[PDB]
Amino acid sequence: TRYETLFQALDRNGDGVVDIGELQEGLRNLGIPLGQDAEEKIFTTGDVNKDGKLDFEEFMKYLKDHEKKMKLAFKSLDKNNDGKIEASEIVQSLQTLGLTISEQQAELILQSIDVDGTMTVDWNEWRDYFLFNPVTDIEEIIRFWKHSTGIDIGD
Ligand SMILES: [Ca+2]
Ligand SMILES: [Ca+2]
Ligand SMILES: [Ca+2]
Ligand SMILES: [Ca+2]
Ligand SMILES: [Ca+2]
Repeated sequence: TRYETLFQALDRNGDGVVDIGELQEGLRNLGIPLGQDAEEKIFTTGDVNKDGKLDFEEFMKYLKDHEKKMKLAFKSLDKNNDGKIEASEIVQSLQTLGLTISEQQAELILQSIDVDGTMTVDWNEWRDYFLFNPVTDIEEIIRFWKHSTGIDIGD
């Protein structure tokens, strides 16, 4: 599908495109603390022709480019290169950025993304969590963790 499913779920009035209000409602269903300018940010990037709607191609292009960035952010946390993120890697990656986070705080992050209870975050879990979050790189993700979810991260 996979976007085709998401797109149709978003296109509530079935006119074949997603308007900013429809996207706004979609974000609302995620239960993740995004800013009230999140759909505006997504549209700023995604509505390439500035006609005020996201067609499927624009929607797909937005998500596909976003996914690429999210893979790079995932990779930058995966210090041992096994395709998984564990708590210790969050601690050590932030430390190399000059940020201190305790093991317990890193576990809170892990718990918010880990869906199958492995205490490891895999690409699908990471991607799905971040799919509709406007963040563009690991720093923004960290900004989100501290300033939106309250995780204790000190510089
Ligand atoms: Ca629509
Ligand atoms: Ca808004
Ligand atoms: Ca458009
Ligand atoms: Ca790893
Ligand atoms: Ca997991």
